[PDB]
Amino acid sequence: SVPSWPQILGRLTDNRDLARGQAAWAMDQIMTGNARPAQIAAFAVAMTMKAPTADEVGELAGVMLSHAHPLPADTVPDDAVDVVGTGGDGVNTVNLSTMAAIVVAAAGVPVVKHGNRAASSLSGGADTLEALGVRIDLGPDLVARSLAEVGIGFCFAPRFHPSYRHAAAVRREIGVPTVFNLLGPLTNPARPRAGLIGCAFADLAEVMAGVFAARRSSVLVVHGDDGLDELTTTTTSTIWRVAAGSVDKLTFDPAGFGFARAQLDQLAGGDAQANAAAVRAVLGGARGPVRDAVVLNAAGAIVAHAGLSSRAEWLPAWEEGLRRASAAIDTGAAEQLLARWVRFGRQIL
Amino acid sequence: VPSWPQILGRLTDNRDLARGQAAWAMDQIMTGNARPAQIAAFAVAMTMKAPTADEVGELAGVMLSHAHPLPADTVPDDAVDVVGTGGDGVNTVNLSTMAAIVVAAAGVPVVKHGNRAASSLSGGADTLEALGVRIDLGPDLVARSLAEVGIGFCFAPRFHPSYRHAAAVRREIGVPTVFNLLGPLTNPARPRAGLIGCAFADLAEVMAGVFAARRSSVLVVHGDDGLDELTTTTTSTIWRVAAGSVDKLTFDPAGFGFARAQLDQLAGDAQANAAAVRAVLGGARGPVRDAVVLNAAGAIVAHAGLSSRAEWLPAWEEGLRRASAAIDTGAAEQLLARWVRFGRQIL
Ligand SMILES: [Mg+2]
Repeated sequence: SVPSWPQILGRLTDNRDLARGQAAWAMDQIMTGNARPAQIAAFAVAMTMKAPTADEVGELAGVMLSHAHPLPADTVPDDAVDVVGTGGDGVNTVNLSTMAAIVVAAAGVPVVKHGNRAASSLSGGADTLEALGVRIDLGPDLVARSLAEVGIGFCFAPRFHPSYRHAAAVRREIGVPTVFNLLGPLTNPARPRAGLIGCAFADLAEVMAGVFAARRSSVLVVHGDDGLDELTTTTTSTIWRVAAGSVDKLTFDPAGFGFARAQLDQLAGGDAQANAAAVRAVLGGARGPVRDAVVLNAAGAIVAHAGLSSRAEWLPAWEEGLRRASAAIDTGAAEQLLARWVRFGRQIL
Repeated sequence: VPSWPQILGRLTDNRDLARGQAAWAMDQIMTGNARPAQIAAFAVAMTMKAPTADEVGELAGVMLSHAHPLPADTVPDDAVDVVGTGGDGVNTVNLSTMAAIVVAAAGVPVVKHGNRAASSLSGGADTLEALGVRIDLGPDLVARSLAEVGIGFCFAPRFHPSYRHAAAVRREIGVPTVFNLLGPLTNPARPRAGLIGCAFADLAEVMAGVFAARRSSVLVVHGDDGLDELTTTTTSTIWRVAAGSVDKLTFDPAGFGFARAQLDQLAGDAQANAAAVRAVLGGARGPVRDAVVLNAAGAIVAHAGLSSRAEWLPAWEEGLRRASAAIDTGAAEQLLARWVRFGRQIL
C-alpha cells in the first residue's frame, strides 16, 4: 500500500480514519511543493468533514515542524509559553491573545507567539503589534535575543514556515475553516511546551488536547461555549487541562471569580490603529470586559506554565494566576514590557 | 449573495444548500472563474455532505446550458442512453458499451456520451476506439451516425468545452465525487430514456429524482453487490422512473432464468474489452453475455416506458427476447461493423 491521493482521499470521503503514515505522506507532499492546489484543498476539506484524530493531526504538525526553521539551540527557555487561538469561529474579536501575551511576559513567564499578517483589513495579532511599533519579522537569532532581553518574542510564520506557502494560499482561496486551522498552535517554531490555546470547535479542541498530551506539553485548550476560540466573560467555557500526558475536561465559569457578564460586541475588533488603541488602554489599567478577558487569558497561560513543574489545585491555581496577571498590569509592568519590546526592535538598526 | 466561503461553509456544516447555490457554484466552474482549490473543495464537500436531487439537478442543468446541442430534429424522440456512473472500485465499461450496441441492433436509437480515460483502464470511448469506431465527431456527424447507423457517440471534451477546468481537477484528485453523477445527466443529445447504472444506492435514488423531474423514462439501477449495472451475481435495486414518479423495486434476474455468476467473471483493459465485445457479439455464452443481455433488455424496457403501455413483466420478457435475438441473429455484430464502416468513409 504505497500512499496516493486517490487512496487517501477515497478513505476520507468514505468517512474512515487514515492508516498510520498517510497524513504524514500527505503533508510531505504539501511541504515539498508536489501537491497540486486541488489536492491540498480536497485533503483539507476531506480531513475536516471526516473528523481528524489526534494521531492524524500529530502527523501533519510533525512533518510541518520538520520543514520549519528552528530557533538557535538553547535559546528558548524551557518554560516558554504560547498564547494563541486557532481562529475559524467567524467572530472578529479584539486581539486578546496578544494582550494576554504581553501580560504573561510581564508576570515573569517567557512568551513566544507565532503568526502572520491578516489578509483582510481586520487587524490580527501581527498587524496590531506592528501598529504598536513592534518589529514582527525577525530572523531566528533576533527572536532569540528578544526572548532573552525582553522576555517575549514573535515568530513570523512566512519566515519560519516558508514551505507552507502553498498550503497557506489554498487556505485563503477556500475560506472555510479546516483541519489546517489547528496547525498554527501545534507548529510554533519555538516549540514551547506550555500555553493557552483557544479553539473554535468543541470536537477539535479535544483533538488538540490529545496532540499536546502526546507531546507531554502543559496546556489549557479553551472553547467558548458560545463558539468562541477565546477565553472571555461573555459566557462559560470548556477547558481541557493537559498536563502529565493526562487530560481533564472541565467547565469554567468566570462569574465564579466575580467577573460580570459582558456582551460580545464589547470585545469586537477593528482596524490596526483601533486595536492598538485597545492594547494601550488595557495596559494603561483601564477597567472593563476587555481587561477582564485579557486577565483570564493571561491567568490561563500562567496556570499552564505552572503545570510544567507541578500540579496544583485548579481554582487556587486560577486565583493566583488572575492575581499575577492583574498585578502585572496595575504595577505598570505590562505597559513597561511593551515599551521595552518596542525599544528592542528599534535597537536592531 | 453567494460566495465560496458561504457555500463551502454550509456544506462542511453538513447542511443542504439553499436553492440556487449549487447552480451558482457550477456556473462559476463552467465560466473559468473558479480556482482549482475551490472546485476541489466544492466537489469533495458536496460528496461528503451527500448531495440532494435538487442540488444535482442544478449542477447538471447549469452544465447542460453551456453544452453544444445536436442539430434541431436530428435526435429521435425515443433515443436512449446506456451507461454507468463508475467510481465503483471496479469497472463496467465493457457491459455498457456492449449493451448499447445490442440495443441499437434491436431497433432502438442509442446515443452515448463519454470521454477517454486517463488510466490504461478503459473509459467508454477507449473501448470503442479499439474496435475502430470514430469517437470524436462533431454535432452534424453524430446526427448522421444516429440516422444511418442507429447509434451515435458524443465526445465530452467536444460538447462540454467549458467543463475542462472541472475535468482537470477531477483527474488531479482521482477520488469519486458528485461530479461522477453528472455524466448520465449531461448527455448533450438529451435522450429521454435509458439504462443508468450507479455504484452507490443512496446516489442512485438521487439520480432517479433528477430524471423524474425531466419526465424521462429511465431505469436507474444498482447491483446489490455494488455493481453500477444490472448484475447476475445477485439482486439489484431499480429506481423505475416515468412521468415524474419513481417506482423503487428489488430485481432478481433469476426470475428470468439467469444463473448466478461471480463478480470476478465480469472484468478491464481497452484492448481486452474490445476482445470481449468481439466474443460476445460473435455469440459466446457466459456470465458476460448474460449481463449484457440483461442491461440491454433494461434499456429496451425504459424505451418502451416512453410511449408504450406495456406492463413491467411482459416488457422485460420481450426486452430479453429482443436483446438475445439482436446478438444471436448477428445483428449486433453487423451493426458494429456498419458503425466502424461509417467512420471510415468520411476522410
Ligand atoms: Mg478569535
